[PDB]
Amino acid sequence: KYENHTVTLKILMTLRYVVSDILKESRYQYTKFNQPKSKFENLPQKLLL
Amino acid sequence: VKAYMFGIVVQNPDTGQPMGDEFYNHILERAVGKAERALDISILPDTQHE
Repeated sequence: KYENHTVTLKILMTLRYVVSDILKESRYQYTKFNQPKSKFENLPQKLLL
Repeated sequence: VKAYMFGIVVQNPDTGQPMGDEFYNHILERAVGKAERALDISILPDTQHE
């Protein structure tokens, strides 16, 4: 029925991101309290999407 | 005692080592003596030569 016609739509789509740059990449801490020995842990990174 | 402290654990911060029941029994033995003097009573079964 719509062989030669222009169809227009409004749509919902799921959100998506990709990483363009890494900002404040690595943050650190020598956690020692209430541990058998010293441990190294990586704190949250910040991402620019 | 641990049941009365449910959800709480005591540890040495320089280790991952808690304290043993030896300490708890030592506390309890002294503790029962404390109540044994708060009242002029002898609580554990024992023989007496008066």
